[PDB]
Amino acid sequence: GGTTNKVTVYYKKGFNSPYIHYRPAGGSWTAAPGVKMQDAEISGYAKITVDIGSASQLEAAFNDGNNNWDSNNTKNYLFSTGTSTYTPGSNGAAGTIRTGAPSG
Repeated sequence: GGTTNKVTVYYKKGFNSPYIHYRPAGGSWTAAPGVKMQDAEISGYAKITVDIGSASQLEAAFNDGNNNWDSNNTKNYLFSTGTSTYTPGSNGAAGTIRTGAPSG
């Protein structure tokens, strides 16, 4: 079903110009690379919105665009509509997403 929802994910930059690739509940894989993280509204942050007028979960991946992919522990993660935050992490955090509107 689903009408027309959207998934907002905030990514913490970063590198230089990394690209993100996501798709609807295992449906179609947008033109790789998906889309270039859209800067947020904070300062130095990134944000992207994906519609899912039928999908309740969408997967997104992170790649520098140079054979530098950063899936997770298999392929990717499942994200739902609302507010989410994508963080690659450096410490003992291998690809993690935190729900809730981020603030700095």
